[PDB]
Amino acid sequence: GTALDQRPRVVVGQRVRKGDLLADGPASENGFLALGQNVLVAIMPFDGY
Amino acid sequence: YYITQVRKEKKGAGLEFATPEEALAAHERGEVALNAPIKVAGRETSVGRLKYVFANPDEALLAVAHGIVDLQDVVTVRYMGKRLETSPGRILFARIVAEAVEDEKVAWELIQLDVPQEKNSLKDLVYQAFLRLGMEKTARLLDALKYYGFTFSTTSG
Amino acid sequence: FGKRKGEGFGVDKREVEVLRRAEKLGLVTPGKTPEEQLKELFLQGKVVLYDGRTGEPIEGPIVVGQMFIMKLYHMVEDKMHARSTGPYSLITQQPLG
Amino acid sequence: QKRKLQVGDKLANRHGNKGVVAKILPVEDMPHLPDGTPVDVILNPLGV
Amino acid sequence: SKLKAPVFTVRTQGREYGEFVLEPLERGFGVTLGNPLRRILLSSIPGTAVTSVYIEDVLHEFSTIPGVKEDVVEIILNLKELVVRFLNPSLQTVTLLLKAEGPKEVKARDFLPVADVEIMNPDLHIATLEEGGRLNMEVRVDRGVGYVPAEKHGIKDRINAIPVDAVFSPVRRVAFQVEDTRLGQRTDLDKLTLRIWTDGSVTPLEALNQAVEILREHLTYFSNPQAAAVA
Amino acid sequence: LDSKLKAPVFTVRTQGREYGEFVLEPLERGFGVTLGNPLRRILLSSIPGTAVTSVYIEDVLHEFSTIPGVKEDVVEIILNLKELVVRFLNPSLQTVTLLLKAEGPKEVKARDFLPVADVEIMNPDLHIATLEEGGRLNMEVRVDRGVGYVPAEKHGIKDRINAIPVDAVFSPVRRVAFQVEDTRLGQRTDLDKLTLRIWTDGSVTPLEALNQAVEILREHLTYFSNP
Amino acid sequence: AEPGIDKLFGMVDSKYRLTVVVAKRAQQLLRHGFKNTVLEPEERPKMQTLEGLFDDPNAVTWAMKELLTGRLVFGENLVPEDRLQKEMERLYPV
DNA sequence: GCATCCGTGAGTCGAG
Ligand SMILES: [Mg+2]
Ligand SMILES: [Mg+2]
Repeated sequence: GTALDQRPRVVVGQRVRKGDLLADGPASENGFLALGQNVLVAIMPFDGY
Repeated sequence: YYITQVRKEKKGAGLEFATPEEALAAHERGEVALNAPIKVAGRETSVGRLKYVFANPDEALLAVAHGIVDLQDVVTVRYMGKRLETSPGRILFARIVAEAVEDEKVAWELIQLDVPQEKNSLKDLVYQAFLRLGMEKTARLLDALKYYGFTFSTTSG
Repeated sequence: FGKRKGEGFGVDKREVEVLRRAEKLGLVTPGKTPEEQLKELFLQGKVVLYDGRTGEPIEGPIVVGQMFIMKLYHMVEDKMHARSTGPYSLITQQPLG
Repeated sequence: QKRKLQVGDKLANRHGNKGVVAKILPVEDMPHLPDGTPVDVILNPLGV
Repeated sequence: SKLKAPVFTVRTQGREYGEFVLEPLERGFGVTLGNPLRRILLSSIPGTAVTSVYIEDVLHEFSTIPGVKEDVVEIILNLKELVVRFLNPSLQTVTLLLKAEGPKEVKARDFLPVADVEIMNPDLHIATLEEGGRLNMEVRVDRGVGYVPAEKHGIKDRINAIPVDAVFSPVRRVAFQVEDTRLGQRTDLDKLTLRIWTDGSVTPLEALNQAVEILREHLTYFSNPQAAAVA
Repeated sequence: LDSKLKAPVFTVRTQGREYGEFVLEPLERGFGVTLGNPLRRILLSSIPGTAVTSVYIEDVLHEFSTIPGVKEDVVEIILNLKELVVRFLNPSLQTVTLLLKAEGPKEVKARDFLPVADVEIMNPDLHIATLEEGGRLNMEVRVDRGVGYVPAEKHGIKDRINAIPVDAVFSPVRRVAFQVEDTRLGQRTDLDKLTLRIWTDGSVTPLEALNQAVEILREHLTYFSNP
Repeated sequence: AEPGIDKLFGMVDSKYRLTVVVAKRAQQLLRHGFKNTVLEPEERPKMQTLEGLFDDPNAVTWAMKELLTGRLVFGENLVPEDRLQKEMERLYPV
């Protein structure tokens, strides 16, 4: 049930060699595997939450 | 546990002193730590116990509020017609139990004041409170310990 | 930090309190300048943190940093269910699962 | 449907730390750096 | 031995950033004054945000426009960051019109100008349009306070309109600095500094002023005590 | 988007001059602690009060010395002097020196202090010291107007060479505790309910105390006016 | 915890007897429309609504409080069933 | 008395 969609990473006229990235797949950022977000975390107890 | 633990410092290092004023002066020079063990007049004590002496819990915690001393500093406080050497944190714990169960004498009896609170001591507290004060007041005590436990665990760092 | 010093802001009082605390914790070497001790903490991966409700600092320095976290496919929107009355089985005449 | 994050959803890192979001605080409640930068997630140390 | 009204210093860079200093203050009042304002600044300061979007030949958010590289989800994502300043205090809503085509990169400037409306970030990218790629939009921006999700308001001007999540608060960041100061023989006095970054829609100082007004007006709420009938 | 807000209802519950509870609901999200913390700081720290700064006792060299003829040591009497609640009826009066002289088999209470112009003792039944046969107590206590809590080592004030500096508790407010509970108006469940609790010594009432607190805060908000 | 639960557990030889007592009493109150309550108006349990305070709709709460007031008599073989039914119907119509 | 054969057991909710 997850949405699998590709998005184009290039632009008109751009020169590309063999193997260059064209469209970014699902769960992928600029050819790198993206399973989630990079968030800024603090490790402390908070009010029992 | 974080509020009920007392500091042990290495700077004073068991020095001997004749009169308390000598010790106060020594600490003032930065020669002796506040919570470091020393012997004044031959009986062991700390600079903190001499320097700050509170007439009641409210005053003590008021001093903690103004940044005079912390909850982990050993100090002298007058509680229930008794002169106590202990931390303001432990006074606070005691007052939490007391306010929770709405009985001050019984509360004072249940607590072990001179040890830091942990799983076993708190367990024994819950049981004794169950026996003496019954399940309703024990539930209230539980809720209280939850509240302050979390609240203090947060800012503990 | 250096940016902050250039911006014309010295050490905060709260940072002083926290530095006293960390100094007692044996985290930083006593006698150093506040900047030196803040660098000492930052190197251990810890920073000074202010509670948003109060404005007072967390008594200790806290470990803060970027972490990679994923959202797993077990989502409450899928799992929540409740029923008063509904369909019943054929033979057993009991509620369906 | 476009699903935002909500209380009850499951988050995890790559190291085996897993948990459910129990609270979404407004930005002003969140612990922040001296320069005013709030943090996204507050993990519990007890999990380590 | 009673402290009195402190000097109030004001520093500014553009409509974006500002610093506000109050010194000297009594001990601890650096926080007492500093923190509440931060909370009010970060939350309750009114502002502008885009509450709706209609594109021609687009039925919903999940669809892609021919000639346009960005998907509608991304286009709306870009539209979220649009900063719209209202010159008129009485103006509650504005519908920006955009019409563009051909090879080009459609930016925020391309919106047709309206009276008493200024885009504070004209360089903001919206879409990348290809040859023959045609984009036509009508966006709805409103005055609001706080963060109101698209699911909550559901604002639509027409049938094919797409409700958009709106962050109204013009305030981007608020920090406050308490530094040690002194007056005469007094020591350990507080010197407060409020650092404020906004989106330019409203300036830091305006925000600070209406936030102060908020705190005062909230302090008003104690003026009429009432007996508890619990007994 | 379009928002409606009703002005909260201020609820007061008071037992004597020693205590009160204060409930403000409903409040907008986050505003529970927004008003709550500042008032706490202001209440404890800045509210005007009176304390015993310095005490001189005849034939007593220092604080830890013992008094022959009296059971309590000097320290225990200083403590008892810290709990003395003194009220200044005249706003002009910044300081008083209270004298007390007694001897023989008698237990000295706060009543025994010789009355002073426009100076009211709120707790005259407060225990100071007990004296046996042959015991004598001659003392003068220095009472100043001030704010908050100042340790003895901080002011260090002495009228006499044998005068002992006392930790001065000025604050008429003994404790402030506030809690914010989630309550609902109609559809929204998060709206803040502020419950405030204040302890005093009786010199200034909690309601008076809180009113003073909100005034101090409001005045500070006017400090953002002129550059 | 239910208010004065310890006292209630004190009143009875077995906890389940307390349970039965409270349940039955609550059913009585529901059936007779609360008219048969042993509680004075000032002792009535209150539910706090939008308008103001009102009567607590919950029968069990009532029964527990009534039980706490000592104004109830509980035990086996007090009166024959149909008799109790008819009498309660007499004093408090439904 | 002691090896050997045949039948009957082997966690819970959830989704599937
Ligand atoms: Mg002292
Ligand atoms: Mg004991």
